[PDB]
Amino acid sequence: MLPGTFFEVLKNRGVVAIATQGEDGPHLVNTWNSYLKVLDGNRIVVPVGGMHKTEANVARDERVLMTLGSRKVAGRNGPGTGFLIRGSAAFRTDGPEFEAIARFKWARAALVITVVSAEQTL
Amino acid sequence: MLPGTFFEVLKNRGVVAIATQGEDGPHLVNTWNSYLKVLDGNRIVVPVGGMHKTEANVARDERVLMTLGSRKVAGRNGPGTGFLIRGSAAFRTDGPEFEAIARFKWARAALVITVVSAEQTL
Ligand SMILES: Cc1cc2nc3c(=O)[nH]c(=O)nc-3n(C[C@H](O)[C@H](O)[C@H](O)COP(=O)(O)O)c2cc1C
Ligand SMILES: Cc1cc2nc3c(=O)[nH]c(=O)nc-3n(C[C@H](O)[C@H](O)[C@H](O)COP(=O)(O)O)c2cc1C
Ligand SMILES: [Cl-]
Ligand SMILES: [Cl-]
Repeated sequence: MLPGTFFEVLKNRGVVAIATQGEDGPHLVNTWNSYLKVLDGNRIVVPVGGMHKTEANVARDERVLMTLGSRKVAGRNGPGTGFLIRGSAAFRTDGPEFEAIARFKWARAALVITVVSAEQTL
Repeated sequence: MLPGTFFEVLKNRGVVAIATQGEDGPHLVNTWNSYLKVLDGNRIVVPVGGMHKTEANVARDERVLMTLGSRKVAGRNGPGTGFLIRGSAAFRTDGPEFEAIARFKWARAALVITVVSAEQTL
């Protein structure tokens, strides 16, 4: 399951990065720390406004990488911390996963990441 | 050159993300906004402590992506903005490129990103 310090990061402001595999190289997009909705112990849901290239990539290769952190959360060896998340992604336009982020009226979909690993990298 | 909004983001707290092409898929690592040093119109330097997998990737494929942002900097549609940087990476252990981040006593190298494009994505 996702660790306690990860939830501490989610209580603080920051830029989340999401990497996917494209045809000619990686792609990299963003969301905000506060926009992530955790379901169960292994699902993270992100509201999707754009992410057209990201969605195309996920459709061909479900594997994604996600990073996030905060200067304001104590890490393993000093001030500040962050995480590398590895997981499989899918997009949903309806159902409970979309409803989890439906408060964002600009959302055309939900990006659902099923987390396989969470590594505290700082 | 890099736009003024980019420099304003650098003056604010945040997590930077750097994506490279690995053999099996993307790799994704981090630094801090305040760690970045802009050398001229199109070079950004990052202090390297770890980044061993990242360095190996860059040796195979120099192309990199970088994202950064801040809630505290104005975007197109209100508060909050960020950037996607596309460029090529090189690692240096001496010269002005290393001297630029030498204040970090833990730095084993400098990661020099030569920016091809900087897109404001919010
Ligand atoms: C700090 C930041 C937060 C962002 N938040 C979102 C978001 O929550 N959802 C979204 O779809 N795009 C968000 N964007 C824009 C995306 O990063 C991306 O540029 C856009 O969705 C287009 O994706 P694509 O290049 O895969 O087509 C954000 C950008 C930044 C810089
Ligand atoms: C918020 C944050 C800031 C980081 N800052 C640096 C940094 O400035 N330089 C560095 O080498 N690694 C930094 N790290 C660790 C790297 O992201 C990465 O995990 C480590 O360098 C190993 O890289 P590699 O997987 O390419 O071997 C930071 C991690 C986080 C979460
Ligand atoms: Cl946030
Ligand atoms: Cl910072």
